[PDB]
Amino acid sequence: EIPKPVAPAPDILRCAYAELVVTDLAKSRNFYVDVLGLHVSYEDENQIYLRSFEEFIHHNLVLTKGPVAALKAMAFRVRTPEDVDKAEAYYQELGCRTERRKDGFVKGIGDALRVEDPLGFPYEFFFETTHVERLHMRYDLYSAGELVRLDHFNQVTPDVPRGRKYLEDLGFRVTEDIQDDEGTTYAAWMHRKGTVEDTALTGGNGPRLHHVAFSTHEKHNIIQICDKMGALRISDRIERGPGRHGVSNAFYLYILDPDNHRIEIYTQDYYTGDPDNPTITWNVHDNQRRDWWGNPVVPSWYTEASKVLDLDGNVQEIIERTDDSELEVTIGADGFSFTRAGDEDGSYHGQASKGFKLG
Amino acid sequence: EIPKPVAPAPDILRCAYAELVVTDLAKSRNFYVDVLGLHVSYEDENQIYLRSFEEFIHHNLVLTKGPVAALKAMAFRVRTPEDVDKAEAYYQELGCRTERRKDGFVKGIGDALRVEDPLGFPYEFFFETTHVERLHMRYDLYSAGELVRLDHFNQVTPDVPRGRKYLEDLGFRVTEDIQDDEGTTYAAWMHRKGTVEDTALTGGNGPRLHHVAFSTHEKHNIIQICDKMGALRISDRIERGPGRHGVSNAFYLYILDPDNHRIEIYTQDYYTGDPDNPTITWNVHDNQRRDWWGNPVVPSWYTEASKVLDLDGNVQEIIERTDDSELEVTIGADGFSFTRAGDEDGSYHGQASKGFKLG
Amino acid sequence: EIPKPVAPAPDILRCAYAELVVTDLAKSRNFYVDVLGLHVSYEDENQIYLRSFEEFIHHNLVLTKGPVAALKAMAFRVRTPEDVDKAEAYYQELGCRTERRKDGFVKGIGDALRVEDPLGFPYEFFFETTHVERLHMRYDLYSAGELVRLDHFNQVTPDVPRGRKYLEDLGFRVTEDIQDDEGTTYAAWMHRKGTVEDTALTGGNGPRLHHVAFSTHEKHNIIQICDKMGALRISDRIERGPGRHGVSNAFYLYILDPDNHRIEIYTQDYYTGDPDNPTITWNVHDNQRRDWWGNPVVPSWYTEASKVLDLDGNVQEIIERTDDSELEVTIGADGFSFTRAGDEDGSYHGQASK
Amino acid sequence: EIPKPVAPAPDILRCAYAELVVTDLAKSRNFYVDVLGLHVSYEDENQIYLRSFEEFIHHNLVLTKGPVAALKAMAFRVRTPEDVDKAEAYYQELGCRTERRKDGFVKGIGDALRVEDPLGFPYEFFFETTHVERLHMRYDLYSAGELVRLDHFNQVTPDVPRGRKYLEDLGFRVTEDIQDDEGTTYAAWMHRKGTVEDTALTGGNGPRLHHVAFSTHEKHNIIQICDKMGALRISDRIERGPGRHGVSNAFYLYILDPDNHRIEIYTQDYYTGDPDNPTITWNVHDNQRRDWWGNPVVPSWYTEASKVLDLDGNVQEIIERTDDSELEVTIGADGFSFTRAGDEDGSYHGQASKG
Ligand SMILES: O=S(=O)(O)c1ccc(O)c(O)c1
Ligand SMILES: [Ca+2]
Ligand SMILES: [Cl-]
Ligand SMILES: [Cl-]
Ligand SMILES: [Cl-]
Ligand SMILES: [Fe+2]
Ligand SMILES: [Fe+2]
Ligand SMILES: [Fe+2]
Ligand SMILES: [Fe+2]
Repeated sequence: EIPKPVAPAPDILRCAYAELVVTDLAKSRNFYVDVLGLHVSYEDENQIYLRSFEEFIHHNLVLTKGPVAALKAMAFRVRTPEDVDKAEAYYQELGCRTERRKDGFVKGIGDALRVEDPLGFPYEFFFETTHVERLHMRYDLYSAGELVRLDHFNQVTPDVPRGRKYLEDLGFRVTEDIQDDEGTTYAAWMHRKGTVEDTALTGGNGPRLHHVAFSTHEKHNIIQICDKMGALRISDRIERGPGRHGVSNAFYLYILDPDNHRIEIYTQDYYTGDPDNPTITWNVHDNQRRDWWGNPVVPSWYTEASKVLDLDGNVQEIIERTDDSELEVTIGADGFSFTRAGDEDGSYHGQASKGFKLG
Repeated sequence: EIPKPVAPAPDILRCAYAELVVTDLAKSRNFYVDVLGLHVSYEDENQIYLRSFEEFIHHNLVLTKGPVAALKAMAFRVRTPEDVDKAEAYYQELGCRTERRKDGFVKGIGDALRVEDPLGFPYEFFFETTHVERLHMRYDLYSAGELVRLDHFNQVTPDVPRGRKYLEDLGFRVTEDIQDDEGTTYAAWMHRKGTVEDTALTGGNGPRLHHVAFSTHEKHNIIQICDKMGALRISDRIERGPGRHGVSNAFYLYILDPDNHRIEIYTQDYYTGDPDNPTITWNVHDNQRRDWWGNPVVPSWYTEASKVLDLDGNVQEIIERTDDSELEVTIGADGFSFTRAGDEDGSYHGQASKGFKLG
Repeated sequence: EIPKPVAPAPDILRCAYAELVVTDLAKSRNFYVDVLGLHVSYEDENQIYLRSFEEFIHHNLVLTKGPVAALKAMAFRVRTPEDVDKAEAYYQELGCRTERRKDGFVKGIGDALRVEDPLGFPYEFFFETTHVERLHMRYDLYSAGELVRLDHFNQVTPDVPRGRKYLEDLGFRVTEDIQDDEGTTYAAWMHRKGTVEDTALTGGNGPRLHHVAFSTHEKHNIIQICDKMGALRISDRIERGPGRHGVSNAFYLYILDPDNHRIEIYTQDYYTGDPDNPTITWNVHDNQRRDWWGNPVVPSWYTEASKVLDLDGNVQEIIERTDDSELEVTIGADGFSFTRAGDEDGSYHGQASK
Repeated sequence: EIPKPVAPAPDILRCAYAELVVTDLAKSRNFYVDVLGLHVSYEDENQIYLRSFEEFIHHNLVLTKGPVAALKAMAFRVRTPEDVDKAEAYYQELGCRTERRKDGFVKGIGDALRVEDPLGFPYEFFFETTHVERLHMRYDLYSAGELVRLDHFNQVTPDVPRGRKYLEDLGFRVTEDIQDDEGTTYAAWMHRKGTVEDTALTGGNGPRLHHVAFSTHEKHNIIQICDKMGALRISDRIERGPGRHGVSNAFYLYILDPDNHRIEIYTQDYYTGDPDNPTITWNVHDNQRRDWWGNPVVPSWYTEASKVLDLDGNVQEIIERTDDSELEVTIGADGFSFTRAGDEDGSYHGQASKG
């Protein structure tokens, strides 16, 4: 169990950007710019800096060329310059390695702290950032599939309660979770900015990065991404969806970048900013918890996720989950799911919903 | 092979209504009225008469209580009273059983002919119908999932080219179809009213009724149907979707009524009313043909369909398809499909797309 | 009254394209391509040929450079090649001037008949046209404001009953109209393809072209056109809307091109294909007939419209409407309208709504 | 000028509910429940307690039968019970009249402080509230016009800078405003929850309540409200819109309840939670600032607004604005507005846009 420091936690505002290492920068650019329509803040031979339609900070996504595709940093913006100092002190007390750069790790970020957190994830905390033209009313640029915000990250980690307690001490509040009747936690969602999530924990081998999520204004915008991917004959890069979530109540889609980094497109979750916001716990065997319409969760969604780097740029070693596997208990050979609690009708034994089994 | 009569074909306007036999009228009422929001034109202990939001004829759907759930009639409106006489002459020349009732078979229909057609299907042809209040501007009644029109029927039959040729002689024009490189036809779509389909043929054991389709105004209306069925904890009655079709380009959903009759909800196909409307043929192994986003077709979609009745109310005997099965050649153990023709990446062998095999 | 020819009417499928004369081709191209997103089928230094997202015929709009902005032709597709011969015999019997070009008037159209019709409008009838790539599943090209079909034309003419009867003889069926209790007709809508309209008649001084209409898939696509025009700081070229129509029940917007040609964007009217489709008549004083939400109709919408050309390319002389004016009877100084019939609450007198 | 207290400001989370006095409780019920689809948390013969589709606190709107239609309270939720003590100390030092009830003023609210604030408005601050079934996934109940959240209030007040400085001290941050080139401020928007606004100030005679605003998920939900009101033949209770705002960038509609209280329906503004969120200032003569599409703003939108009560239940006296009037300088007889700055084409002298 990760102890609560004496030092005060940094005041985190929100998730702000991710730095992803990619193997072919031009292929990646084609995906995030030509397919997804993200706005280029800066680019050169080594990096692409991208932002969403409504962003005023320099970027929400940095693509960095490197030999091994991986998450290099998931970056949170903090409330003041002094909060970056607080972050350094807090993580030092946790016994974590930290690196401080007064002039930033990436362009358009100033004083920044990166840490190898207790779950092995590379986090950044910063305040200073270059403001850019906020494109929120540039409807001359607006795409039929326009990505308007960065919304959240999702992390794969083998011990969800351990992580959850650490994120609670850092000031994140859990909005929803998935548990069973035998004491196992499979997933949790937690926030700072008053939406369902800024980060989320998914039970599995880790540290790995599950996805980064961007939002759209309306559901039809998500449908358009799917439609465009069909027209580009890259529908094989739609992993799962589109759907309605149980957890979060958002309409959603998961797609895969050229290095298999998973991106979620999301819209219309709900307000969580009250401190006693009712926490919602779903049972892992409820077949409406992940897709509210009951559609089956594709097995790659549970098994595949991105490598993460340490501060030297080396891939973090994976620690195997020993708690029960959500895949196995729901759609594997001994799995079970229900539509209506206690009703045998609409239940699934040892296979997925809608007449499918695991490939 | 079905000969083309010397007698003139009736001028068919559109699909107009279906009569389905249902086993429990109150449970069927709940589904069609309380879940789906269709509007009651007439009802009693034996039947419920339903119409869509923009309809002016008496009804689009008649639920008739009986012992065996089945299609009893699929009805087309013809242009003039004289076309009913033409339908009668045409089918008598084909050597089909016909029955004529000057005062209709169901309420709100007047002079009508029912026929056991050459494919075993119970067709009705009529002109006269009782006009009712057209609810098209009754936004005080409009539901978030409102069904606005009847769009089409889909019929299962063993020999698609044989049925197609017969429908062409009747004046239906083929818009899209699905074939393979060795000359098998798996499905065909054909219209009179200048949309993609008024009826459609799906290759399989027949005669059976695949579905009846209603349209909505917008894609979010279809999303709401899914969302409501989740809230009612009947997501197990969502069979397939929602999706974008390849064939037709419509946004779609398939759901199952209490007797397992399949209902499609559909919106935003394209104009086909020009006589040289370009036909579109798809390869059966193209994994974007049915769902444009490459999502897998649930196997029940290929295997299950409603019984149909003859003019005495007995179930029509089923005849086995001997051409190749669409299920088997795409998603069965020996099936295959592709995202990009010729590309092994994004292809599926011996299972469905997205990492599933047959349950 | 325009007599019915004994010659059979051509079988008209739908409205197909308009040829608009424009004064500055580059400015016009910026509006129809860069702002509105129509797809180029052909261009050169004299003309731009444009189509909507789901079209397979060569074009829905031809922009032709010329000295005076005007409608040059409103073209209907007919069902077979022989229907062009029918159209020629029909308009000849009507006493109208006609011109037949076996290889077409504009690129991508074959054998074509143009006429000065009895209302003074330049109509074209054709069958043959060059097919192009139908872009209906080209979602890589799809705009947030995408125009998906050509829907209809709207003509300004002084005597609506006279024009309506002429159109009915040609096979158009009236779907909706606007009348008063005194028996005046102010407008009528009529169709061939099974929607509310392929053309429509607006009472006023004519012949003038009121607008050309394109459809979108959804309401949000119309919203996006407005939002884009705001970002381009040309919100002054939004004339009226967005709104819900009473007549037609369609969601709508009216905008002005650089020569003040009016374009409607339109979605979600209803099916009219049955021969006994119920006809709806609105009262001219009903403030929900034009905009269902009761928003006022700007006077420019009633008074302004495009010149039309004769077959020589000269402007057609205009005839003044002598029947009552819809403008005057609803929003002029002696006009009125209501929200609920016979209720002075929500009524407007000598004054527009709201 | 309103001084800044030595006492620390309460930590305000968001606008939470409004209490509106209405004259005919049945007619109001019909509007808010039958037309608009709000959900009943509690009702009796004197009061209806309503909530939006995604709310879990007891209510977002209280309709209270009374003899004079008016705003009785605009309530903000604070982060902790001790924040209600802070609000009490803060307003006392301001020399504002306060009243504190441990068991609340309305049903479903616990310990609560009401104040007559320095602008004459009745604010409530509370933490304690009765939790109710969150209906956010009750799509069996979801209306085609569904109102999903309470978004904001908008207040009419004569001196916008005076008001702004006071709200800033209280911890609200200004996101957008409307000024001219002569030093006048006509309007300002400001927030706690990270949206464009929790409350907003409109320059005018006041204190008056301009409107209360509810959100929808999508733009088509607002369009459905208009379509329904047409079917119900009450399109005359549509005041302004639907439209796209300049300020806020939100899609919007303004409608009027049976006592003429103005309700806005609103969707899809942007995130403002960062402390250095760029402030946007519009010029008052910019014809895209209120409606981005340049549709004219009807003069009733500028002149009409609801009475507000003091803590005894009496109507607050109205103080006249002496700063220039937004109405007069844009759409009055000597008004002006532009489409493109510096372009005569698309400008309007002495009248509203669009004819
Ligand atoms: O403004 S109207 O409701 O009369 C109307 C209805 C349909 C149209 O296409 C139109 O331009 C005008
Ligand atoms: Ca268990
Ligand atoms: Cl999920
Ligand atoms: Cl399909
Ligand atoms: Cl405004
Ligand atoms: Fe997520
Ligand atoms: Fe279908
Ligand atoms: Fe029109
Ligand atoms: Fe507002």
